[PDB]
Amino acid sequence: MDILLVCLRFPFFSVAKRSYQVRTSFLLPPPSALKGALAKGLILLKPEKYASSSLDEAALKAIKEIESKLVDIKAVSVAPLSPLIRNAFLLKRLRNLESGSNAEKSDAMRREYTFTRELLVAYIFKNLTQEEKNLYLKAAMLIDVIGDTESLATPVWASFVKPEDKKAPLAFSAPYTEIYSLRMYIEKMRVSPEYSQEEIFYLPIEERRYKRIVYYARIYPPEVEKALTVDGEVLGIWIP
RNA sequence: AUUGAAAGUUGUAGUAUGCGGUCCUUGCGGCUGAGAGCACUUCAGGAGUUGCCCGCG
Repeated sequence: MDILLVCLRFPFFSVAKRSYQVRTSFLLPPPSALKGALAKGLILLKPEKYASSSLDEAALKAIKEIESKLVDIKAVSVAPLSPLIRNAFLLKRLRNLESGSNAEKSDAMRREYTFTRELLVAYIFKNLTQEEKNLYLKAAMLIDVIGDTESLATPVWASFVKPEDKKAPLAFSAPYTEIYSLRMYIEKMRVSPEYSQEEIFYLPIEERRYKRIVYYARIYPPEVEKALTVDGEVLGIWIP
């Protein structure tokens, strides 16, 4: 029973919903992007068998393997320790994917990014063997980008720390299943990547307007049976 | 290699042109550092003294 925990320090992340013109950025990074990150890491480290002729097929099979290793499909969780704010940028973003209008068209479009000092993400695994545990620890880092390419991400620390069955208020994100069982946020973040499913997610951020933008901070949901300790601070977490 | 992948919010643009801090103006006129005033009053270069001493055109 092991859980990877890696903290990423990034300027922005621009992963967004299904939307036109504006790509409505997620309030917190989705499980699908988090799974794809270590899928890319593992296919980069060992292309001996995880890399196939089709890049899409190789990524999809890596995702299948990593989700088979996950205790549940809704496993990865994030910690919004730093404040979450949103800003809007006008980007050239030529929209030539439309059927027609040649290729010399320039539609000035507009997008928004999410600013946050840093985040922590958890990868819960079951009884992974050391011969692959070292490889997965190596793949924990090398997560250079999350979502949009311009949204660089830098993992500074990554480690394997056991929950030890501590008691603390919930801090990590969790699906909206036990929170209903016991300022409440409801979202949908596309659990698995879509390739040629969606479940109600509780979002652990609340509003505190001290400045112009209200941004978000800890809502401190109730106490949970499982918790994780990092640098002297204990944070709640739920697993199936 | 994350609904991500391809992508300039891009190229060209003088706050610029003529516009006296300008023309007249006494720091000007009158004005005793002047009047009174002993370097004065007392005073010996003074008292002693053999050109000295010998001499046949």
